[PDB]
Amino acid sequence: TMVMELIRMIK
Amino acid sequence: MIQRTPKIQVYSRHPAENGKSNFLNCYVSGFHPSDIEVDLLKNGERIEKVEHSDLSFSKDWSFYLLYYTEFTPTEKDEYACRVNHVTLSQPKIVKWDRDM
Amino acid sequence: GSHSMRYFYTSVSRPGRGEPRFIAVGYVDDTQFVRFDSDAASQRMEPRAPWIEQEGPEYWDQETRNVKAQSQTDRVDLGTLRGYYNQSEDGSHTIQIMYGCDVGPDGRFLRGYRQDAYDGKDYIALNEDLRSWTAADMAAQITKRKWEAAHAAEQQRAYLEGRCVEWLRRYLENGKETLQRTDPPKTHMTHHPISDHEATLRCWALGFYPAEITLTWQRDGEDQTQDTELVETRPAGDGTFQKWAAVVVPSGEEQRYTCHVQHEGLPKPLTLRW
Repeated sequence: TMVMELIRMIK
Repeated sequence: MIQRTPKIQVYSRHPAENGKSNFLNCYVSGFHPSDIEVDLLKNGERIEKVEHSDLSFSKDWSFYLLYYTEFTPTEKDEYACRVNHVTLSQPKIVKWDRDM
Repeated sequence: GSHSMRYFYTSVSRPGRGEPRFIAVGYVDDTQFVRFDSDAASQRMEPRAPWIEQEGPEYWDQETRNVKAQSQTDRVDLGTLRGYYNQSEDGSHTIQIMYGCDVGPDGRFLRGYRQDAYDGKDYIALNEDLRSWTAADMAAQITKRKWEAAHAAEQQRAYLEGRCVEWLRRYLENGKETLQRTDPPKTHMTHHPISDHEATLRCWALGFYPAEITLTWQRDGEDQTQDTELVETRPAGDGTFQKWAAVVVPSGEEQRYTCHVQHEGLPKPLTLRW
């Protein structure tokens, strides 16, 4: 799974 | 708001041999939204301890879900799958046929 | 041949009932190997195939924090998108996300996917160029500008071309005895007269892996797709699949009809007759 270290990805 | 009616298939894991161990499946697919209630009926009565797969979906975003129990078919026994979805006025019942 | 990895997230809001349900599943080809359920007890990423259980505690910790992360992102996204669409507070709504990769027989990267849905229809999707986005409507155009400014597509592509493919390749080796096997269909034919004049021919295929299969009927060698009831391919619940194709014929002529079975586990396509 994506290592979503971000949520440079909120909608 | 998009709502889709579930397709239903009632079937066994292997071709039914009377007196032998088998699995009874009810495959619900193509529905939306994800909320649904699926029951397996033995002679018109709900079966306790009926498992299901984890909620996943196809490329068209429609959900699919595999419900199942372990059974040994006999001649006197009738089986059905009762499917409850908001898209249906009343629960849809599909009898289990040995050749479908 | 070619293989795929796929993750499917589903977040369904339940206003009043509490916090949005979150479901996550992972697939290699037609095989599910992991799972996460917000309403389940453990609150961890769980194994769903034997070959993933050789992954140590660090893996399970990473996957659980990544999948809990995603769950919280969908949480605030659910609120946002409700606002985009001017929807009431008391309505249930669904965010669905899919990403994953394809590799060739050599394990080389073929394709990347990243697509999101709101209420069962397209919202936003990564393109074949792994660089631009496609918005379905006006609400998705707002998300598309945020993602452009945050350079999300670069992150998407970095994952799809890296972590995704190399872990796909890892799974195919570690689960070779399960993932790289082809089970050929066990075929057989049934018959059901509907009258003294007409009868049903049904061609079965069972116990096959992977799911991809093709059943066709032929009267006198010409294709038949004008009577062929094809059921959607279904799971047997043991890692294999089933499918049948039925045709209605005038009684006495059934020897004209042949069922044709094309599958990956078949050296050459089968032919059946009553």
